[PDB]
Amino acid sequence: IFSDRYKGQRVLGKGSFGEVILCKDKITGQECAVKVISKRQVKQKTDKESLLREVQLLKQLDHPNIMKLYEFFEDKGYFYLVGEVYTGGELFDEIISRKRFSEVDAARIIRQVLSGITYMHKNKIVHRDLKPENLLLESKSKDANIRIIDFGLSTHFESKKMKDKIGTAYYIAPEVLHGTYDEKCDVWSTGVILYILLSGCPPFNGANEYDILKKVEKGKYTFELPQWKKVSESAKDLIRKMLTYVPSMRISARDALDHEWIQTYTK
Repeated sequence: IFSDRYKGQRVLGKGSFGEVILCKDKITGQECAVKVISKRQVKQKTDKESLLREVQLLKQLDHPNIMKLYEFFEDKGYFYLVGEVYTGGELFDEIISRKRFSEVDAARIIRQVLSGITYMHKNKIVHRDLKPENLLLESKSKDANIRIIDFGLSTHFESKKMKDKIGTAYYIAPEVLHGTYDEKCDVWSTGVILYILLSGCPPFNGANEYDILKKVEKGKYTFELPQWKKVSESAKDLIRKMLTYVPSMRISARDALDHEWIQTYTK
């Protein structure tokens, strides 16, 4: 059980499928993060054994750009996912706070996000709901790494979130809206993130969730806004390759990570 391994402290905040709380290991004293997925408000999309089968694989997975999952617990009331706690906060909050944000800076971010997606794709894990909220900074350090949270949770878990409805609509893939989605959906979301890091504006706009989803669904976007004239043609080529409507025709995370822009604008 959870009580035999970790002791609960303060509430760090609310996540996707439950509340996050700071917990300490009862033997090593290491501070961890626990996601309390309430069985009453969250439904199980998969069979009890297939959830544990994936969790077992997730525990073995280690990469510098993905949140490390330590252990999983389950009772008659909740579900407990214990992992590495990150102190740097939301990546976008750090970007906004900066004095200057160049193409080199955005490539450093997207190169890190793609490496992370490439690893989970090689290990048959999908995100589906990838957005800025799911991009955390490891620590408050100067050269701190980006960590992707909530990977694989969408596959096994599914409630109402009106205050977070418009937030998810900007980054969602058209196939996900159709119903038939695969791993390609994460490349589209990274495309939206890349588009916003370069221009500051979402490629699919609207005053409400429906208006945003309709634009997402039609799949048409432009490089018409004045901020796109400063942006290199190589970056635009990558966004074009990433926001390809047909998922079959859409380029993979491995090939997206292997682009002229990613290579030249990093190391």
